[PDB]
Amino acid sequence: LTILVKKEIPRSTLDSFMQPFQSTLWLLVGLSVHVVAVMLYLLDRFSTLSSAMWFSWGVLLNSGIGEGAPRSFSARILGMVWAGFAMIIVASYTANLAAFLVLDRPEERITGINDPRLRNPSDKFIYATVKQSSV
Amino acid sequence: ERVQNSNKKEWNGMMGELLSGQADMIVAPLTINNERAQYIEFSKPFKYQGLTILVKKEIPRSTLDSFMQPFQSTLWLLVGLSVHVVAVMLYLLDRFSTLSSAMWFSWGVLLNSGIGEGAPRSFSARILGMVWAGFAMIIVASYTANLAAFLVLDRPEERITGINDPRLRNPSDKFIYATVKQSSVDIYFRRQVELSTMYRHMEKHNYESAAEAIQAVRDNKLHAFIWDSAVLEFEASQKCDLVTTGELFFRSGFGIGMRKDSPWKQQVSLSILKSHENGFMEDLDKTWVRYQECDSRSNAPATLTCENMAGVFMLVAGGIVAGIFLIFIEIAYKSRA
Amino acid sequence: VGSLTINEERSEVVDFSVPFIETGISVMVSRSNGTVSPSAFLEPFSACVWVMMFVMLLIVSAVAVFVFEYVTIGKAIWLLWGLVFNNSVPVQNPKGTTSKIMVSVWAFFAVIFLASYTANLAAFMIQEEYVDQVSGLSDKKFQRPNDFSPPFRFGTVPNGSTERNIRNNYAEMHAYMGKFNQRGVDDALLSLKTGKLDAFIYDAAVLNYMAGRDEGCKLVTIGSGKVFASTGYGIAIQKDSGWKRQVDLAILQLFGDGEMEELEALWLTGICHNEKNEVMSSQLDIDNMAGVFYMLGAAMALSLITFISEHLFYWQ
Amino acid sequence: LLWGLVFNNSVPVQNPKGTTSKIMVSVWAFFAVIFLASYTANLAAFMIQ
Repeated sequence: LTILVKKEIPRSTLDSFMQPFQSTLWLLVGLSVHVVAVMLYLLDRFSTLSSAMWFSWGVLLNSGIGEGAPRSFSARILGMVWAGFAMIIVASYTANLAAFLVLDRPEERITGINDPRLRNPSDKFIYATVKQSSV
Repeated sequence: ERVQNSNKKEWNGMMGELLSGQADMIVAPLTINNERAQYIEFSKPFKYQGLTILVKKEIPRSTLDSFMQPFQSTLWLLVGLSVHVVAVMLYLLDRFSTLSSAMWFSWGVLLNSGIGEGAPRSFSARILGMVWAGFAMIIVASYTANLAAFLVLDRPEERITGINDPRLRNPSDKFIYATVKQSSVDIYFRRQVELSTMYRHMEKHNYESAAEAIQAVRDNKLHAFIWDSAVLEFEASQKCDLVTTGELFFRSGFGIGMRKDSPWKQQVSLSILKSHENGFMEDLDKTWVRYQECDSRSNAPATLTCENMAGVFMLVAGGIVAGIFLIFIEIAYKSRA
Repeated sequence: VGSLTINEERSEVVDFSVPFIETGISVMVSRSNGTVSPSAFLEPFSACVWVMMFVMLLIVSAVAVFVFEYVTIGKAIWLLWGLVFNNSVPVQNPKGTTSKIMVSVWAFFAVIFLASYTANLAAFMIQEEYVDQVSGLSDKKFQRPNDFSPPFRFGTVPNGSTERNIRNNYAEMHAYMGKFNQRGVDDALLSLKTGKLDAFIYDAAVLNYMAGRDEGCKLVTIGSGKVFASTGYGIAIQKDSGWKRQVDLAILQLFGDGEMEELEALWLTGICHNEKNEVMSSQLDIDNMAGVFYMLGAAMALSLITFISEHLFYWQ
Repeated sequence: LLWGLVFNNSVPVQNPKGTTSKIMVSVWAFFAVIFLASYTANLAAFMIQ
């Protein structure tokens, strides 16, 4: 003897889909790319302006675009800590993919014949046990 | 104990003394039983606890130790030689339509390195280089995949299922239980005919000191000790490498017992309530209980020591003096060539 | 026989029995959670090995000095930084390099170390024992409710002994619940479901029972269900009754057999007891990078310090 | 070059002179970084299951 129930709806696939997580901190950290570009430009201003924006985009995107290290080594130090920042960005990206593809599902099963949803039945539970049967 | 001299059921130990009036009362983890209440006055239960089994903590599986290295006992140097193979066949593709550098360049495109060379002039060699790049990417994807293979999802399930385990219901030689002498659980198991499934084993391995039952688990002789949770969880949380089952085997409490007809109980039990009202019980907990000197049960398993990665750095140090000797050999080769 | 809290205010009037059920008072709240672990998630990656990288920054550079005996030392340090990292920028091309072999000796440590690092970050994402309850009622959520900017307003039974105990213990939280008190516990459950009530204080026995009986059990008690006030359930007895001793002996008989587990199994089951788990966290807005931004702006201060120190070095 | 842009490239490549296609690399928005990470994430899923 067994109980047949309906199969649960699957949770997620390529659907109305879990996008990149950045409803917040998306364009704001984009503007900080412009900020770190112009402050390093200021570090080169008193001791390569628009390209420095796109180069800072490339070092966000791990791209080889045009420019190199500035002549002030502190600007290169800030570029290295920016590179660590972009690497922890992509590490957190892989981490949030790992957040939502596994480990979770709605536990919506019965426990067996000793379930009090059948032992103390409510209106939200209907059982058939068809007529003239041995059960 | 029923004394065999003239059939005398006398309460053994100190309970017989306060039965004979050697003391007026007793403070203790006082187990409450039916046979005690027929002779002894009891107050309200001062403590609330339960029966639990203490066992030894399982050894942790892996950290930075004698460590899971790169998986390539096989296919390590052989695919290294195929780097030489794909280098020389592309060299042959450039031979009839950049030899030693092509080896090192093929090493770099294995290691995602920007070394020197570019694409060959034959586009089929560049096509083979692209499929080699897909090969190296599925190599590193499988590398991340095998890290994901062994750091999570698995642990040896070596726990009890509760009081209905047939390793205690049908006990074998590989399971030892203490159930220390002159304890209430002994009368409880004598009352259960279902615990006649061996109670005699429990009599054969009865102990005297509870600390000896602790030590024999630490000496791995005793497999399990049954005791109240109020002692077991506290000593497990203060002295590590010992864990409980967590399952409450029997609901119980600790009152205070006096002899019959001492009228102070009406103010005594209320004082137990009164010490409950200001949270003076919680003052006792703050002065004794909350100092938990061990980690949690959560093994989170996500922890890392970073001491044993220096074995890779020793390979870097051997490569340093190997590069020094190769510098000497190249100096001699410049002397020749 | 109802469900009476054993207390001093009734023992003076009526006689009690031995408590068959240990019970107690706690707070039921509906919680919404996630995986919120701040920027110290890298505490498994202890920095004592990180400086072990940094001396490997230097020593091979010394070997580069002999490669310079065949552009400078201070230029190659960010090359070696990107060699630790996933580099993309154009770099030096050394001429007489046997250090190109030392890149194969480096054997990319980004490829080893970063992959193992994000693997352990995946491990910590698997295993983050996140909590959101506020245990320890001496926290300002029951002391200074207007110090936050929701006005915290709690409710309870008005004709209940528990609120009499509360007016007997703390000083004023009953008056803090004077804004609203719920008669009818299902109304309190629905009010907490609709976010009207902030927290509901009641006896944790029926709270645990209804929490296990609820379908989506985000409505849980504080912590592991550890109460703050604890008592038992007794029986009202006519005073100076001779039978009640025999009754209490019979209670010890009912504790002697172990049938009360079966009598609890009449109702204990069906519970989603089952609670140290992790739910997915979409778009979870953690703002731990603000701490990383604090490291960033601190470095911006350091850069300014280098700029002024270089300016005084232009004065020297 | 576009193969390595799909891939994790390391080799020296062209440097276009009048490139607005350098902006099209930002339009590419590295698809290695998106696609390969999602790919090895699902390989981790298959290694789990």
